[PDB]
Amino acid sequence: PMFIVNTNVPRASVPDGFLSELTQQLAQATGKPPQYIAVHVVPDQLMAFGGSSEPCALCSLHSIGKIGGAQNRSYSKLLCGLLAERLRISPDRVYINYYDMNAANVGWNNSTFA
Amino acid sequence: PMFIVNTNVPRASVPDGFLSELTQQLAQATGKPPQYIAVHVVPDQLMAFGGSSEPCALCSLHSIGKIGGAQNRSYSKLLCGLLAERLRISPDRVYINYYDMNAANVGWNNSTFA
Amino acid sequence: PMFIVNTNVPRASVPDGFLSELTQQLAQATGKPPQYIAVHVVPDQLMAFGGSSEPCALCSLHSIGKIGGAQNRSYSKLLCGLLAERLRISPDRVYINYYDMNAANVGWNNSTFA
Repeated sequence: PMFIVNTNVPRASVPDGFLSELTQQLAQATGKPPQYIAVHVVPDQLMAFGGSSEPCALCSLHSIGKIGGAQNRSYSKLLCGLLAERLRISPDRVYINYYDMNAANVGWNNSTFA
Repeated sequence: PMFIVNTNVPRASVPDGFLSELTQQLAQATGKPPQYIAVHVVPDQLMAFGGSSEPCALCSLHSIGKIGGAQNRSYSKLLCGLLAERLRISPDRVYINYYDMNAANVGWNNSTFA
Repeated sequence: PMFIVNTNVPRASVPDGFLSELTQQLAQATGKPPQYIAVHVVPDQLMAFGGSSEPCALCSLHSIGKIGGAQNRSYSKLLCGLLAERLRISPDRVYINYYDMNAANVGWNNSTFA
């Protein structure tokens, strides 16, 4: 899995350990081995949500499987929870796009997962 | 809906009010309330288009519905128009990827839009 | 086609001519004219792969066609090769998401490619 968060929260407000916390909790939520989890946090962004520049986040979670209605609801609770607690972003100012990737469409280690 | 623009145009060349103008015009184009529109502008990027580094943009528009052949042509005219007028980017140096998102595949406020 | 690389490798470690090399190599690999190839490199990113902040990359290749099982394996060998040689990133610390875009879902020059 790959999780990306783009946010207007400044870099200094991203707590130490945040990438590890994301890695751990995503491994647990998706069932995937931690070795396969990639995380990416992009602070200091020029963004607006609902016309407002209050703290917000635009995110994506890509995974080969483990994507669906119930699972995505669970991931959203988890991830909005972390963004609220750690970055002080209101859950109603977060969008997360979920992508169920075909194994043939994910490159890794000179090949694909197909 | 969520609109992201990545560009090599410098930050100082992004005019005051641009995020609001994007929010307003996207609300109108998609027919969705501005409260549901997110916008994200990423200047100063290391990019090339067609082998050269004159102003260019790589963009995405994600929406739950309101995506299709005719609608996307209309969005492209609108968005290229704005990028040309405000950021001085030639329309022939802009790509916009359109994504019709399933409601169950968009997280928001601890759950999804399903 | 459009190729984006997000990496924690610092800007100074990205070789002069990297964007041009990517453009030429992708033109050859996809068979598309270089005029249609866009490339985007984002260094200095806060990211982890497998919980580790050793050099890594999260990438995407979007193309209207020229995406499939065998082609994506070939692209992965090519692009991992380039990231290893030029950015010193291990191929097992690279993800590349492939997207076969519908022509109607790619905006360019005030319209779409449909």
